[PDB]
Amino acid sequence: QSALTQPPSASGSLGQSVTISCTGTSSDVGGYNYVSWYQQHAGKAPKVIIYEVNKRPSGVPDRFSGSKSGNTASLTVSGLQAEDEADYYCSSYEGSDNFVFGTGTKVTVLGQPKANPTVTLFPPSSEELQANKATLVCLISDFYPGAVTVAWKADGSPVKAGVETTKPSKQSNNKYAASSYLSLTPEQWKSHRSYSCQVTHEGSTVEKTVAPTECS
Amino acid sequence: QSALTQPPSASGSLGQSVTISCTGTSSDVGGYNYVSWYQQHAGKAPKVIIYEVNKRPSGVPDRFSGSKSGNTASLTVSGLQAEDEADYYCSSYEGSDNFVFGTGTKVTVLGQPKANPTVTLFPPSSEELQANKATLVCLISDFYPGAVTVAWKADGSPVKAGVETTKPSKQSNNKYAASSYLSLTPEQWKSHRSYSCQVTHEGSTVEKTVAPTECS
Repeated sequence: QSALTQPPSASGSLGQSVTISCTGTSSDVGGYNYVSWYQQHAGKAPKVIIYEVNKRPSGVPDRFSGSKSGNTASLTVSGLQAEDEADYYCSSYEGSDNFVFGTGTKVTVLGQPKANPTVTLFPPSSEELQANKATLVCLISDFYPGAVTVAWKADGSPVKAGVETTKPSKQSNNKYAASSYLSLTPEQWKSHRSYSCQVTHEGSTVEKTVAPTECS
Repeated sequence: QSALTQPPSASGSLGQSVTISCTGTSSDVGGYNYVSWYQQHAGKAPKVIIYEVNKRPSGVPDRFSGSKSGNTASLTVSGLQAEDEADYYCSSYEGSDNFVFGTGTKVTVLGQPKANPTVTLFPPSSEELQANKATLVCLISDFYPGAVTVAWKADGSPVKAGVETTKPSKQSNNKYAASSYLSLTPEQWKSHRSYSCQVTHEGSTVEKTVAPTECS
């Protein structure tokens, strides 16, 4: 219902400011002074970062900004944080206990430094065994470009079964995690000498080997 | 400034009626008599489905209904509709400078069987323990609507300082799984008595405990 209109993208680079518009109307946007800007870090709570026009709530930084001119409002983000990557929404009052919500934004700070994952393999759980199971997890974390890619290996040859592997996810910082998991029978654990969780990201390969050996 | 809580994932048959709750911290949370719900669709903008409590705003069909039995607000859907699939958010109202959005519910139309998680916790490997490293891993897998909540306790008290959870992914058999992780120092691991990974999902919540041990 004539959503307010927004820009489907808005790249910036650490320290650089940015500005997203939100085209409105004489009736939605230049009719009152009730434009809210919402965040949307992603797969989360919306979060309001500006209301009633140019009003920066309790605990947002000195750097978020809004100003409207005519039936157009806009959001400005000086010196780009690194977590400002999120989707951005405008919402305006439009008379009658009601509001309109012109779509997202999702900018991208760019020139984000790359990390390679901190692979961490994990042997099966005393408990798990005491249970007759055996899962091996391989946690991948603290990497940027969130296109990892992984393989298991049993004593130096592949294993193409019982291996679910999730998909990257942002993580409080601005690196992503992904766990790799492989399901085995206690017997199969003891049958082979080691298992390596082999992972390659942005060229780099990193392989961590775990052996049925310590306790558990 | 946070703290409005919602069931992770709520499921329905297609024709059935659902309910999503929203609770808080008292002398406002709900006491708050505002509380409006927002339906949010894949990559569409949150729209506003209910406001000021039980007040539908009118492009909106009448199955939507709202309420509060005190400290907790309720949104219920009647005659589940296919496009009723989505994420759903309760908004509460703060110091005029502070609109408060609760965690959002995922309504799914059950397209296969309901499956609660399988929670599996792994302590820190001796290796990691040697590298003056120390991480807990909480693997959560094989479950219906791909929504779950993750909480960690150190000796029974909540611990929220060093934790990352991976939104869930379809595995290769249509159920999902996610994992969370807590990174501490070995010291910090050797100090508590036990660590707990609690997972919540549709009527049930599993909690597992790991303890420290030399295993050597």
